[PDB]
Amino acid sequence: FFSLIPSLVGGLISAFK
Repeated sequence: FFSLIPSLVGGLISAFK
C-alpha cells in the first residue's frame, strides 16, 4: 500500500524489461 516508489523497487522492474 506504499506510494511514490523509489528507483529501488522500480529498479528490479527495469531488469525485467
